[PDB]
Amino acid sequence: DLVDTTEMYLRTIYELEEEGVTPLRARIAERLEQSGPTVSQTVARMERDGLVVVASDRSLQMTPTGRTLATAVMRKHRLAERLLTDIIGLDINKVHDEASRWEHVMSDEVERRLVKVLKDVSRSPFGNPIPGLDELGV
Amino acid sequence: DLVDTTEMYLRTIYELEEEGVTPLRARIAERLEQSGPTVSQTVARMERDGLVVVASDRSLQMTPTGRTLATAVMRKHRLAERLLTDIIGLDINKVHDEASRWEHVMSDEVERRLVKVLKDVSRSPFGNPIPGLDELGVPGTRVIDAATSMPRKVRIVQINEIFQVETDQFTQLLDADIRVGSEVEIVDRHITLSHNGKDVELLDDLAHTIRIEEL
Repeated sequence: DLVDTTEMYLRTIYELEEEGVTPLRARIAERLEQSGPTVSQTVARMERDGLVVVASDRSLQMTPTGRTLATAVMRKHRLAERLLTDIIGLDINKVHDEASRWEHVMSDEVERRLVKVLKDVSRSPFGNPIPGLDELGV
Repeated sequence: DLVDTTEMYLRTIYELEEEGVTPLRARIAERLEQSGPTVSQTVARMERDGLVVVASDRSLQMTPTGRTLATAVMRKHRLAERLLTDIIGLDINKVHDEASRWEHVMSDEVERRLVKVLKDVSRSPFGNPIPGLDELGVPGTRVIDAATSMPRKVRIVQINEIFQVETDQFTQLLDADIRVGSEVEIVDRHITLSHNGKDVELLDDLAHTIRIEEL
């Protein structure tokens, strides 16, 4: 799915960044169990969409819109993980894969509601903080 | 997405059925806001998939498999609706659309949990009863599948010793006090069962028949 794929690509990139890593197409490939030609196919579309630029050093620099989208997707991913552990009580071992799905179908409206209902949205159950809360308007 | 389109088509047929409407393609197309030609291509694709048959009247009859799936999708959809209003507090005017997306991503694991965390899952906030709860287990899973590579504790739903030809481990099980209703640690390694200090590494046939459900 075009958007879901792109949303996944940008979240992955965002993570690499978080990990102190350089977002390289090869990294995304092996991180997304992806085939190089495929990552190129996708990044290429993403580039035409103005979401990412492959720096002259062959690294991936997310354009401002790209980064805003990556952050939104990460925010939703983490608010999903919070709901899943805090409220639903889903197995901690199942929380991440479930959240990677929900990140594509959770609306901003649900996010704001969770910001209001969750006890703490500072960080995900996994230790990383929840980005973009300000941009959400919460 | 082929899967998501099918789930959506199946849930749509379920709603028309539930509304007392005939599941006709023109109806589904109107509902889904898709052209009749598209729904035709999708339903044909679903027939080859054995999910539906176009009856005499040109109505769509869901085969037992299509109905089982339609029911599951309608179940996640409504449980998502109860989660959205009962807990998240999402504007009632936005609960339907949100649920129609969430129905495709919610795992059964999340459903069994919601059933435990929600106050009442009889019907949706929209009046319709929540289907397939019995089939959600809210029998079990053949321990061969459920047996995770991680030593997890579960609950014996059924032993199925009547279908068993190899009675070798019948006492092995009794000795380890492993019976229906027993919480036992299962893990993939051959599959071993664990209870009352005694372990029971099962063989193929017993693995395919002992059915466990999450505690």
